[PDB]
Amino acid sequence: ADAQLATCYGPVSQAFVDRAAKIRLLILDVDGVLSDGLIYMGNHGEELKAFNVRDGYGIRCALTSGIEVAIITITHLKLLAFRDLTDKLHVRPEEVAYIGDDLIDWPVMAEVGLSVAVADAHPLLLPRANYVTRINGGRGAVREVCDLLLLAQGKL
Amino acid sequence: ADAQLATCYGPVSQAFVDRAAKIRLLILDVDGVLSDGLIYMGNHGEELKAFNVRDGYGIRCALTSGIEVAIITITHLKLLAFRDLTDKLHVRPEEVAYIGDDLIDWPVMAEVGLSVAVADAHPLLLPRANYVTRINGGRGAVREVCDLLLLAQGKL
Amino acid sequence: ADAQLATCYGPVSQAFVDRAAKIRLLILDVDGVLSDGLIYMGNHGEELKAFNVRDGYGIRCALTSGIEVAIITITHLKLLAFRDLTDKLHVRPEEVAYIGDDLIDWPVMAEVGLSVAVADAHPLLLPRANYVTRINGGRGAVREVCDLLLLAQGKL
Amino acid sequence: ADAQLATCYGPVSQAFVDRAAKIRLLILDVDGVLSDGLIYMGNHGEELKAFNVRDGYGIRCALTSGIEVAIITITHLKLLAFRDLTDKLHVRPEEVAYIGDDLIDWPVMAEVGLSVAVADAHPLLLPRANYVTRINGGRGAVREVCDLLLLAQGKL
Repeated sequence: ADAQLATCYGPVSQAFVDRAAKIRLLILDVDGVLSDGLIYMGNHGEELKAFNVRDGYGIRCALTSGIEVAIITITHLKLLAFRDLTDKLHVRPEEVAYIGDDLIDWPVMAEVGLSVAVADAHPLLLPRANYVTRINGGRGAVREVCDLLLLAQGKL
Repeated sequence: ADAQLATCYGPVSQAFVDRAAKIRLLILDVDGVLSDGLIYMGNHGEELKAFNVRDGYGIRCALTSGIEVAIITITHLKLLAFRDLTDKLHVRPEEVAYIGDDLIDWPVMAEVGLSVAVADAHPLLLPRANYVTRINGGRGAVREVCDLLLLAQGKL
Repeated sequence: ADAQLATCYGPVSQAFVDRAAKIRLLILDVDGVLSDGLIYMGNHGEELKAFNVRDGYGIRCALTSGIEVAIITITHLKLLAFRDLTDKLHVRPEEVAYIGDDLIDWPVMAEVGLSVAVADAHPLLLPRANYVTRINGGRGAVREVCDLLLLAQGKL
Repeated sequence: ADAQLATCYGPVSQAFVDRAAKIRLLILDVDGVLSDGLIYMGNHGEELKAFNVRDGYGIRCALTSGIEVAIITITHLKLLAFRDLTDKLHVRPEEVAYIGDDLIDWPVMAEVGLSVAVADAHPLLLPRANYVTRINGGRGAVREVCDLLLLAQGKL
């Protein structure tokens, strides 16, 4: 049924594997998923964010492996924004994965075939996602999902 | 009496719940509560701080839920500064919450209905606060309090 | 003899207390003691460091409590640099504390009455110091020492 | 045979010691080995990285101890880039050490006498390296290797 398949990130269920093997669009939040969740503001009007290098490679593998990559506000940049893309790309909801970190992402993660919460996501989001990563946001959590998707699709 | 009520952050006492259910003004330090406690100084005269994105949403929920938000030196920006606001807003001390991280905040946290110390606050502050968060400063500790206040007030 | 005295940072020996109660000059490295040990370099020629706000208050308490504060390269800014100050301030070596993080600090920490290694100092430095802090560098380790010195001197 | 030799970083095998005692060229990735793996991008076109101060000293010891230091894209700056240097420096592969953090480094770490993965390297890289550090990238992992190499060569 839905027992454990070993990965280098720890075991996953067959349910998760059957979910990830249908995925063709990966939707990613910025703050708390690709970034540490911090915005580095300065007195001189600066605003910085920190993104992880291992993530950008994970995104490139997925992109060249046939997984589109969208950054909810190169790749393609609430409830309705998700619907505009899936129609614009003609992708079915079962075929979408979503990585978020805040409770304000739940209405979209409720429609996607594979909802993902980063390890240090908002506590109220963790029981809702199909999968909770082992890596924190901005620390390679997106790479973790990217690797698991390619594994589930026999591409890695 | 004052037994445990489960939350997604861990249990809290009924005492804490009875405290948080009266709160209408949340007072927040900057350094070590909304920031990592670090100031990023550069050779070219820059000074930066890092604030957490999950916190800003927690502040917005509280603000739209009827909790004012003040940043001890949009929102409203020692012992006397606290008294000027509470008079200016006509709020009673029992109805104020305070999140700090340093021992130099104790005289104000001693007057408020709900004193809060962040998880990694100064060690000498932790035994004094009504509540110690589970999240570090600049990592979502303010969001933790914001969520607990809305829960205690039946707004979440 | 030299048994344990409880502090809010954990126990210390009477030896440490008898050491800290003679201290009138605290010497502090920058990198890895007041900073996270990181230098934030940018393409546009920037160089940044991150210092902790709880540390600056610890330094101010010590300064107003009668402990001078020197930053080995407001306060007063290898083996010989230490000797120039102690002569210039007429302070005796038994009366000096030193917080470092790297093995290149050992010849000076060998002469001071109270040698201190931060919790995440270079592994080869930890067995050498009179005291190892509980807080990492750039995370309040200097505040920890500052508080312990004032306690040992009955000023806190 | 290949039993444990105590170090201040924890035990290492004699195999590792026999490996490190032949090393004359240390090759280092940037992202995730000397840096936290983060790139700090700002709205105003900035890009920053954070390097560790304890690492730069480790590199200087190695350099003055007879270990060249190369930064795969002062020191000397995929599979073919490695081969160009080893020919240009007339160094034999058994005599090269490589510190990486991502699976895209494995073809080079497969040819070197001492392959090293940082503690928080990509999970798929850890079973491949001759050695896994105890320190994370950008936190002194390069210093750890630098110290172990000098120990293995009787220079420390």
